Amino acid sequence: RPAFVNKLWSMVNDKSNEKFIHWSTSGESIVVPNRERFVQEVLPKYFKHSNFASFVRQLNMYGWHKVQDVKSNDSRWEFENERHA
Amino acid sequence: RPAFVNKLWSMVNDKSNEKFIHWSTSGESIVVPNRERFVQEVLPKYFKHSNFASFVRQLNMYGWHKVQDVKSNDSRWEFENERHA
DNA sequence: AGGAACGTTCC
DNA sequence: AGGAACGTTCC
Repeated sequence: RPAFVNKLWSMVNDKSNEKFIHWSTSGESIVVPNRERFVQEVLPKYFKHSNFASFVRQLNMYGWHKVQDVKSNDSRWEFENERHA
Repeated sequence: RPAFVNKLWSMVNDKSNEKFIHWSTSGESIVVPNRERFVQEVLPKYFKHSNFASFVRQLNMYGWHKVQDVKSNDSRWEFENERHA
């Protein structure tokens, strides 16, 4: 499995990252309460020289898309995948 | 050792390539009698999707330079390295 | 210098 | 699907 798939899997499951990135109670989406915190505290642990933009691009390559359910907190990010039951 | 270093080493030493690329009798330079033939018959054996330009660029990365000893056959190429005894 | 890790592509 | 090869970077 691709390094990115491995990394995302480990990052969202690893208990030490729970306040920055974790599964929704249904497992349907990955929740990132605060992008800045996530970028500062988790990304550097899995990637060498990367940013949220690069992260989001990689996520797309694997079918993950940003959920747009806000009716006009830009800090909160949530991703769901194109493929589901 | 880098894949390119390995490849060049094997390509210039492998008896099957002798009419296309080989060492000078002194070992000081690599002689390529005819670039077209070399490109058509040897390069495809060691590289996936590459051309003489890309080859020459890689050669430079490792200190090999084209010998310019002609007084005004553009087909003949010869390389010597920056580092010598 | 050389072998362990980590990665991607080949088979 | 999964392991063999091949590569580069890490240690």
